[PDB]
Amino acid sequence: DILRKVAEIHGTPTYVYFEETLRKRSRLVKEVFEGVNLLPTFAVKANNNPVLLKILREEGFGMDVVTKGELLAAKLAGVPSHTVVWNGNGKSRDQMEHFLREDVRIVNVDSFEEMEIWRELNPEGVEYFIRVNPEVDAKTHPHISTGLKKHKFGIPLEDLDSFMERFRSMNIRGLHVHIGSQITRVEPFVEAFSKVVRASERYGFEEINIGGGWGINYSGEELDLSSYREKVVPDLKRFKRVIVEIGRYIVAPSGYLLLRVVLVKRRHNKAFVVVDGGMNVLIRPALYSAYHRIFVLGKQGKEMRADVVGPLCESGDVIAYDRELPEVEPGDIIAVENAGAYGYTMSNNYNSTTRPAEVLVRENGRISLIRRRETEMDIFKDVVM
Ligand SMILES: Cc1ncc(COP(=O)(O)O)c(C=O)c1O
Repeated sequence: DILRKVAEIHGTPTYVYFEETLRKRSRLVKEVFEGVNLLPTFAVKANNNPVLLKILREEGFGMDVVTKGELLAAKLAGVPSHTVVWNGNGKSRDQMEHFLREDVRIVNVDSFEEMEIWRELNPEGVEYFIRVNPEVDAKTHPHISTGLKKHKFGIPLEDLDSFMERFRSMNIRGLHVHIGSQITRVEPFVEAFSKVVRASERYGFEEINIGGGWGINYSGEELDLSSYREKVVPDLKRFKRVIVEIGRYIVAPSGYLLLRVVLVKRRHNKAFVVVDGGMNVLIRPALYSAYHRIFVLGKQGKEMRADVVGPLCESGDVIAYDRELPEVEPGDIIAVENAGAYGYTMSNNYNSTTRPAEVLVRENGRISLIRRRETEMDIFKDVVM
């Protein structure tokens, strides 16, 4: 009833997060690294609601931030600035001075050009990690490999020497590697990390930031944590500090997306269950094509086959394609699972729609609104007439 409870009180579309899941998954990540001197951080890009970030701070997580905006979410969540790690490929001098005024002291440098700007400021107390892109076996994980050869981030790991030649003597404490997202195989991590750890040992670095990217079960895949703890963690044990930057694995399962069915449109062979939010609420299915399982609150069955689509005047405004479902009726509620990451953070106002509400079901059972629903006036809040 709990999910319907929330829809009755707060309406739809509404993301609903469970504190219990957020704490258990964050504790699960820490436990994988038992034996390691870990500084766990949460990737704010996956979910920036400060109420959820406060829960993660209580669980011992710092924050991986990219923008001023992310840094403010951390501040709103009462995160101590010495547990913030700053990532980014477009750090401007203005941004650096701002981050320095906030006492951020851990920076994952993306390029030679960024490092030259840091020297012109020459801040004291800042620890730098150099983002590197290890070569990953092209014929096996072809998708992680070309991203780490063609994407705009970091420097090739083969060019680390060229970077250290120019910048030696700055407070460079280690390397940062982040190889991708939604990874459920352990081998890519073992391959990339063994190279980065080897490189770290040549320079004698005592810290390392191994990024994030752990995948979740969207349609049946699962990252084997036993295998990961057996194959990856031992290499990490030497370091005085290991930082990880986890987003999706922690927050995605904590969230559902609730949508009310407006009508069920039949067209011969096919059926379109039209709900009250689409790509303006959850963009993943139309931008990434990711698969989220769905279900109907209070109903089970397989008598209908349908696409679940949004109300927007756009062709790929689809939440779910070809799913078996019970006989859906207008007014039913569809719940989309694994909606807690890259969900609200990618919501928008396309077709002059309003952004969804967010609610938190606390461990004590209290249902708390943590993100009100945009009004129609909110859509035009910044128009200057
Ligand atoms: C540098 C960095 N670290 C960690 C993460 C995210 O990983 P995920 O949410 O897959 O854990 C991101 C995501 O963009 C990132 O860019």
